[PDB]
Amino acid sequence: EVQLVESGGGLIQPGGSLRLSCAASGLTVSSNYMSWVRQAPGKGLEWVSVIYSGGSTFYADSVKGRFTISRDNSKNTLYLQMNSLRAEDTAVYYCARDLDVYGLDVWGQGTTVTVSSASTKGPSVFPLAPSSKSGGTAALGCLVKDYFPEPVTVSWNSGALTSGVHTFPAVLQSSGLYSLSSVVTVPSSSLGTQTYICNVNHKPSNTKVDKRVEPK
Amino acid sequence: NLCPFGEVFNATRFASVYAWNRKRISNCVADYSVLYNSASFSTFKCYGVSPTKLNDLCFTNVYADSFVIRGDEVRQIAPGQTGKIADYNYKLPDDFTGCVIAWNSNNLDSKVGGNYNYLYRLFRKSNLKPFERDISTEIYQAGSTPCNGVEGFNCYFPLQSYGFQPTNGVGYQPYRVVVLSFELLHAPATVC
Amino acid sequence: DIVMTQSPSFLSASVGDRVTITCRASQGISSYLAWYQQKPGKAPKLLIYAASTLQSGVPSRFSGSGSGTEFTLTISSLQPEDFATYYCQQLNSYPPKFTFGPGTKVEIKRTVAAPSVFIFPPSDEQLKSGTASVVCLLNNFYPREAKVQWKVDNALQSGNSQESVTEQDSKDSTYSLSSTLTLSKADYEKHKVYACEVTHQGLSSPVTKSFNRGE
Amino acid sequence: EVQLQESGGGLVQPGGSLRLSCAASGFTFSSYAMGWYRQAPGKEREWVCAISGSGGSTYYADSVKGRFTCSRDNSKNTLYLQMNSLKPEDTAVYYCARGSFYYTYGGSVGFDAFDYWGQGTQVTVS
Ligand SMILES: *[C@@H]1O[C@H](CO)[C@@H](O)[C@H](O)[C@H]1NC(C)=O
Repeated sequence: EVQLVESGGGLIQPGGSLRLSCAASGLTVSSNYMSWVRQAPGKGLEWVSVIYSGGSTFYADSVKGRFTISRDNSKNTLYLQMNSLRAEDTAVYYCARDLDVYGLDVWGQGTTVTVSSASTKGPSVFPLAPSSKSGGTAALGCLVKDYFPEPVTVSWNSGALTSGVHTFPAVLQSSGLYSLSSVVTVPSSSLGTQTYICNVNHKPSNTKVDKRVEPK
Repeated sequence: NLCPFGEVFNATRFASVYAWNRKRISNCVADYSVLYNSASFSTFKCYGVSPTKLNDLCFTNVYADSFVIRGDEVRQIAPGQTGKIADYNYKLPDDFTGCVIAWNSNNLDSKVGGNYNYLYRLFRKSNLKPFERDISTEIYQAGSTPCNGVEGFNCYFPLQSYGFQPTNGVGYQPYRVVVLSFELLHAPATVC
Repeated sequence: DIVMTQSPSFLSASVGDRVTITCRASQGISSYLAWYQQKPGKAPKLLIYAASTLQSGVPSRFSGSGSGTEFTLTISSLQPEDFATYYCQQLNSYPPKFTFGPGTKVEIKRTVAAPSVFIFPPSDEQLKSGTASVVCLLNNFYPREAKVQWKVDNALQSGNSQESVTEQDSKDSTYSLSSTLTLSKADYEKHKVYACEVTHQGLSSPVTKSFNRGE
Repeated sequence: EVQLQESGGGLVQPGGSLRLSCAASGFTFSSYAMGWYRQAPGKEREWVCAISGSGGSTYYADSVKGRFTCSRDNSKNTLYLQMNSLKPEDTAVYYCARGSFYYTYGGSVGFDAFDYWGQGTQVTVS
C-alpha cells in the first residue's frame, strides 16, 4: 500500500544535471510535506529540500540556487532537479513524507548520485601472496586497485570457497579511483596442493579478471 | 475617547495564530507614542507609512490583530513571506499598509511542563489568502482514503500545539505579535 | 544555530540488556525530537516522534524520554534486529527544516579477541607499474578499536595509508581491518624495512610484522 | 515561476561608466520594489540601492550616493543601476532582488528582500 519508489540517480560529472523522481503509493504528494534528505557515504543524514502542500518550497543552504523541488499531481510524483552538481553532492538521496512533530514516517529506498570527474576504469588485480609469515592458518588474497565506478564483485574459486573470506569495503583514493582488498585464511597444508583463484567482476568497465594467487 | 491600544498590548491572554484576534479601532484619537518609545518590542517594522508621521495622519479605521508565535517565525509576519504561519495561519498582503510589532513573552506564555494552549495550523491543502482566518478542526486527508472524522494514518488533526518551555532557545520561545492595519476608505474618518 | 550531539558513538551490548542512548541540543528544543533507526543498505525507520511518543509501528521495548536539551532513547530488552544505527533529529528548526544527529551505532558484544596480523609486500606485477602497495591485515578481532602504525626503516609513516573495516561478522561477531600503504616504486626501493605495528585490547604488547625488500 | 537575471558587468577603468540591468519574470514588475546588492569578495553583501515600483522613491547607500543612479522601466520589466564615476572600491558581483521597504522606530528606512539569487559576471573596475 504505502511506498515511495525512487529513481533517476547515477554517475555524473561536476557541473552536470540530474533529475530524481519519487513515485508515491498510499499517500497524496500534493497534500503532504514532501522532503528530500541525502546521506553521504559513511556519514549521517542531511535535509536537502521540502515542498509544502500549498506550493511553498524550501532548500538547504548548500543547495540553494542549484536544486529545485517540484511535483506532478496527476502522476503523484515528487521531483528533485539537481543542477550545478559538485562532488560534495555525491550521496544516497531519499524521498520522505514529513509530518513536522510527527516526524518523517514514510521513506523511499533511496537512489545513489555519484558526482565525479573521474573516468570509468577497469580494476587492476594484484596478488597478496602467502609467505612464511606448519599446519597453522595462512592468509592470501587479492588487491583490486584503481577502479571506477563502484561496485566490484569478488569471489573465490568460482564461488566454491566462501568460508574465511573477507572482502573489505572500498576506499576512495586521492586519484578519484577506488581500491579494495579481498582476503581469506586457509590451512597452510593446502598451499602446495589446492589452487586459489580470485574472480573479480567490474560490470561498468566490462572487466572480468581471474587471478591465481601463488605462494611466493 | 482615547484609542483602545492598551487593551490589545497589555492584554492578559493572547490568541492562537490560527484563531488570531482582530479588534476594530474606530471613533477615537490615537497616540502612537505609547508604542515607538518602548523597549519591550524586538520587532517594530512599518510598511507604507512612517511611525513618526502616524500622529499627524488620519485613517477611517484601524485593525489591531494579535496572536502568539515562535521567534523563528516572526520573520514570516511580513509581506511576501512563506512558511507554515504565513501560508496556513496568518497571511499579510504584498501591498500591506501598517505596522508589525513583536516582543518576547517567555515570562508569560511559557510553562515549566510546557504551555500547550497556543496552537498553529499544521495541515492545509491551499495557502491562506491575505487576512484570512481558518478555524476549521476538520480532519486533514493526506491520502485518497476518506477520513470520516476519525484520526489515523493519512488522517491528522489540522492543529498542532507549540510547546512553550522557559528552557527553550530564542527560536522556540513564545513571542506576542500585534499587527496594526490602517484603512482609508471613502467614508468619514474616525481615527486621528 | 542549534547543534545536535549523540552519546555514545559506538555501543556494544548483548541480547536482552537495557540500552540507553542520549541526544543533546545546544538550546532547549522542547519536545521537537525524533528517533530513527537505520540498518546498512536500508532507509531510516521512524521510531519515536514528539520525543516520547512511539510511532504506530514500533515494539513497546522502545521508549523515548526528555525535554529541552537532553533526550534518551531506551530499549528495555535488546533484540537481534535492533543492532543498527540510531539517529536523533531536531524538528521545526530554522534555517534548516530539521537537523539530524551524528548517530549511535549499537553492535553485538562478545569476548575480547586479539587480531591475527599479516603483512603482504608489493607484487612484482604492481611494481612494474611504478607504484608499491604494502598491505597489513588484522583478522578476526574484537573490539573494533585498533591502532595500526606503518613504519618505513623505523620511521613512523603518516599521510600515505588508508584503512578499511568490515562489518561485524555474521558468525563470530568479529571485525577485520586492512591498512594499505601506497607509495611510488622509487621511494619503495629507497628503503629496506617495512613494518606494521598493531595495538589492540587483546594484545598485551603491540605486535609488529615486518618484511625486507628483496625477501 | 519567479525568475530574475542580471547583465552589464565587465572590466572598466576607474572613473568610467557602466549600466547593469535586472530582467524580471513571474510577477508584476511595477507592483514590487526592487533593490541592488553587491557581494564584495571577502566581505558581506552590502545594500546599494532600492527603488519603489512607481520610481518616485529611491534610496541609496552613502557609499554610492552622487555617482550611482537606480532606474526602472516597468514597460520592459527591468531594473537599472547606472554605475558612473566608478571607483576600484566598487568592484564586486552585483545582484538584484525583490523586496519591501520598511520604516523603523525613528523613521529610518530599510529594505527586506524576498529570497532569491542569480548567477552574474563580476563587475570589476580596473
Ligand atoms: C501591563 O502594563 C503594566 C504597566 O505598564 C505592566 O506592569 C504589565 O507587565 C503589563 N502586562 C502585560 C501583559 O504586558
